[PDB]
Amino acid sequence: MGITADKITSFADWYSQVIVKSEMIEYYDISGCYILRPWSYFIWETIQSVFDQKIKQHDVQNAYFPIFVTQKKLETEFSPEVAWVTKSGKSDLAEPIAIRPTSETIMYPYFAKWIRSHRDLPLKINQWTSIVRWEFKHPTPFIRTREFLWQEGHTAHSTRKEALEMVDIILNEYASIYEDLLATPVVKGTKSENEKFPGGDITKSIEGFIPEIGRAVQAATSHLLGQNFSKMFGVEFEDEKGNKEYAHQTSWGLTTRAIGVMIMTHGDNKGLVLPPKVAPVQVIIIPITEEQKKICNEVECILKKAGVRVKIDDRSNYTPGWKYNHWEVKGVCLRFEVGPRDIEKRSVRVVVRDNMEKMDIPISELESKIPKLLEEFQNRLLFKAKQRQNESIIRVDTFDKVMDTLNQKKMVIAPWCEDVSCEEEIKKETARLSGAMKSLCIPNDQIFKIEEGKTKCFFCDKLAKKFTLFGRSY
Amino acid sequence: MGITADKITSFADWYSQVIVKSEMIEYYDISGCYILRPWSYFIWETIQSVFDQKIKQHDVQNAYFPIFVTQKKLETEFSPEVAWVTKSGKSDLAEPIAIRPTSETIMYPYFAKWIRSHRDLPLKINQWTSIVRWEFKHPTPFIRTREFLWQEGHTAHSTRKEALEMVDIILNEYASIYEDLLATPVVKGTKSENEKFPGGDITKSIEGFIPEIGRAVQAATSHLLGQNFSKMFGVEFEDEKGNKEYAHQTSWGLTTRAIGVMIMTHGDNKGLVLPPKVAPVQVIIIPIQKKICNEVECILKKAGVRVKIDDRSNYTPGWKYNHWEVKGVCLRFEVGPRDIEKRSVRVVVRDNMEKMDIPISELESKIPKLLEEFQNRLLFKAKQRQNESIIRVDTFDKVMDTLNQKKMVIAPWCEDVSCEEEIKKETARLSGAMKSLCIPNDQIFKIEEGKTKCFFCDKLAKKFTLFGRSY
Ligand SMILES: Nc1ncnc2c1ncn2[C@@H]1O[C@H](COP(=O)(O)OP(=O)(O)NP(=O)(O)O)[C@@H](O)[C@H]1O
Ligand SMILES: Nc1ncnc2c1ncn2[C@@H]1O[C@H](COP(=O)(O)OP(=O)(O)NP(=O)(O)O)[C@@H](O)[C@H]1O
Ligand SMILES: O=C(C[C@H]1NCCC[C@@H]1O)Cn1cnc2cc(Br)c(Cl)cc2c1=O
Ligand SMILES: O=C(C[C@H]1NCCC[C@@H]1O)Cn1cnc2cc(Br)c(Cl)cc2c1=O
Ligand SMILES: [Zn+2]
Ligand SMILES: [Zn+2]
Repeated sequence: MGITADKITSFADWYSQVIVKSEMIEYYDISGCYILRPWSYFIWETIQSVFDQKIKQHDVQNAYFPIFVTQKKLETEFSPEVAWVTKSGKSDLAEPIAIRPTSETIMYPYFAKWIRSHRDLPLKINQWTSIVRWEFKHPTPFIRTREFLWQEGHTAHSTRKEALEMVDIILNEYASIYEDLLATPVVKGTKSENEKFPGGDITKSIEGFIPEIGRAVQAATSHLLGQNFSKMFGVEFEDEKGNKEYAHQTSWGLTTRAIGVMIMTHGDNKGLVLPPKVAPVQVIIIPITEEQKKICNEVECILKKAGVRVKIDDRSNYTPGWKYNHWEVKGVCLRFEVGPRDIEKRSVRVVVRDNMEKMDIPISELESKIPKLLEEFQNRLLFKAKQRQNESIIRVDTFDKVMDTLNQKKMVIAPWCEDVSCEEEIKKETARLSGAMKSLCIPNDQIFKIEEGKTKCFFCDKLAKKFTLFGRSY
Repeated sequence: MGITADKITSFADWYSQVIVKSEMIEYYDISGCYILRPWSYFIWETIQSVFDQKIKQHDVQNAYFPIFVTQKKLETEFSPEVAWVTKSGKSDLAEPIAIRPTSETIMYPYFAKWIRSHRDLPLKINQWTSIVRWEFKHPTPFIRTREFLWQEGHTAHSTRKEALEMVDIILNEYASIYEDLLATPVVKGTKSENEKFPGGDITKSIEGFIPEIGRAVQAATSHLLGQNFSKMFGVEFEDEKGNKEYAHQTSWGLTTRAIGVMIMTHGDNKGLVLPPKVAPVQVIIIPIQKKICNEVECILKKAGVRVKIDDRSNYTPGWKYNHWEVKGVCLRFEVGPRDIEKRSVRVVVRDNMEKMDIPISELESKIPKLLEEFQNRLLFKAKQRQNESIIRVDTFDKVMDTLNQKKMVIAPWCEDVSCEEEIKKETARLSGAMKSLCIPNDQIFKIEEGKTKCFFCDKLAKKFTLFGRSY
């Protein structure tokens, strides 16, 4: 089978067939829960190892804290989306316990106990875990699940300056995970006061955007918590002159959401298209079997010494047409066809997945040439998704064009006053008129200028502080 | 602070002090749940990566299935020990859902759907996860916890031969994790009918033993499930001539218990002793000059060795010596003026207290080599202690005396279920219970075919079996 829904006009059906026929996902009989079959789980394992290697270079250490937390401890800080354990076997528990929705209330009482002097700082912890949250919005594979996988990092420092720089380091690593690994463009910025994590001072984030349906997605985040939680839990150290001070904290997380943004970004009407740095198989060799079976395996050896993941499909019970569609659906980058005249010429017929480009390549040039085609594919995918991200951002300086452009499926960049009240009104109005539009982020990179004391909010009557990105959110 | 309990006369207090002062573990306020701080989590990560690479050579693929299961699906195949979610926020759920205690009932309905033809076999799946089980027995860190981490492997094959080959391959990799990585001796064998996993036909395992308290522990396990589960869930394939048959299944798992067994095996009255293949830090460099410390260091990183300097002014050399000893660092380098003058390092070796002077010029070559020697020494001594703890008995008479010397018993046995049941009752009354641990693969001792009798029952013995008190 092939894909029978169109990406642009039947997106939901398209996304569903693509993740099921590729064997990325299976649907389960508890709503919002999804099985990650090997084909998608390989992508998560790759993300794990690249990010892990990065944080190790800034001395983050891995640990594992428990999945349960008591209500006493959870209700020190959100509650209707928490799952509670009340029973073991048939008999009621004397008091209920919560499955972990995040680890602050599990971890921080122990930070208080371990930290006594500036010499115990910095303290940098990370754990890879699963998380449960009882979502009220409708679920969607990867993007919004009841159980998801993530890492959560939690640091403590002696100055604000050192904590803020760790916030920024992590935010850059996250951007690199999306751009360099997943070939998915993202926009770095700061969250408005209405949209930030309420238990912290600042929240930075990366935003991405699915152009076929007009919706922004928050792709990862990184908080300067400051002294908010350190006062709340008693996290304090003796400085050099004997004086107790409250530590300056950060936290940050990234989830399997990443995998879904990537699929929705690169996929087409024939199936998955995958970045070669995360594709479980990059090259599949299909012979049209006598001296064929010797040339196939020579080609395999060559690619394997070179570091390329390659398989041969030499099954007798399938048409070459069937095979072509099977590996296309699974997003294999390169497809080598090997028949009689390919043997006769000592060369391989190549078809490139994302563009349908055909090429013949002598065998003695494979060692050099294939690694280099894979680097080109990786760069072409990021370059195209970025151009489409740019086509989707429209500058507006007043309210009158907004609704026209949200209905073309776009994001808005607009000068803005950043007040909470202003944001709440924008929301009410856009909803009424359509569905609501919210602030996504204030981009770190301001490609457009504020004339000092002349430029107005695009909505309120006040003066603008900066330009800000707005749109409808997944 | 150092260790103020004796391993032999105060084992419980000893084990607790060692894992807390080492900074491996922190106690938490829900019983049976323990935090794994980086010093112990590093050892789990190492286990993960070594086992992962091995199973990949036999084509096992990793996946991740959900944590929840419906009571409908769970009660197709152990009731009082499962944890139930009944509420989100303040509102009751329509129906309760179980946190995963094992994954058969989560995985196998999907195996039934994916498997149609012999061309879809073998199917080989592994997942790394956490598990919850509401234990009734008293908890102990690593050994028996409410939440634990593990891998669970689940396979399906078109013949029993191939499924059994896979059971044995896994059992050998588990033996190798304990022996080659953790320097901890284990005994391979087959579980008795009374002790095997009821859902399957055969269960193999490795058993460890802690000589200081006289108790066996089951270290990992591996089942030939045969066709029992395939019939229960409908896992069938068509052969080459169109005939439907039920697939032949295996499963196997290993948990964070491994870390506990290793700790209890090698640790002494000064603290952790760690196999160098899993020590988070292998060499600590302590100065009593700084160009010379950083030189030794560089030499050791190019060589592939995990090394740190402790150059803190506010602590005495004797405080540092204890600190890194408690934490089980293999090799301690002392660098004073005397040492600096001679272009040599004073070395102190953690398990034997042995002292050496090594020239800086010889470090590239000689430190790896010490670390291999230390790794082998640890396994060698634990093996000798395992042998002293195993006594041949041919009748019931010396059994109790032998259990009360903190030992295991190897004995001729008939292998009946009713025989084992009675052995349990009697040894309990008389002390608590002894049960069968395994029937070793390796049968040192010989059966007189026709003449040799059960040591307890009056029937004929099938072969020699290992019995003892279990953790
Ligand atoms: N249900 C979910 N499924 C998958 N990923 C999620 C889910 N909820 C949040 N995420 C991701 O987790 C990252 C950080 O989590 P967190 O900041 O706690 O989320 P949040 O505040 O609830 N934001 P959001 O869930 O997007 O409204 C987010 O930036 C999302 O990319
Ligand atoms: N509570 C626990 N905590 C940690 N590890 C455990 C626990 N229970 C079992 N294990 C380990 O998990 C492995 C797989 O065990 P499993 O198939 O569940 O058998 P079991 O009958 O539950 N074992 P046991 O707890 O010794 O009676 C065993 O070989 C044990 O080493
Ligand atoms: O989860 C967070 C804040 C941060 N925690 C560390 C990892 C990165 C993450 O952004 C915000 N958050 C999000 N969702 C939640 C859902 C529930 Br239910 C609860 Cl109780 C609490 C929360 C809650 O605190
Ligand atoms: O967990 C098992 C059998 C195997 N499952 C796959 C990994 C290896 C493991 O040995 C046996 N077992 C053990 N403990 C259990 C506890 C509960 Br509670 C339940 Cl419901 C079920 C079980 C249960 O089935
Ligand atoms: Zn305004
Ligand atoms: Zn008998």
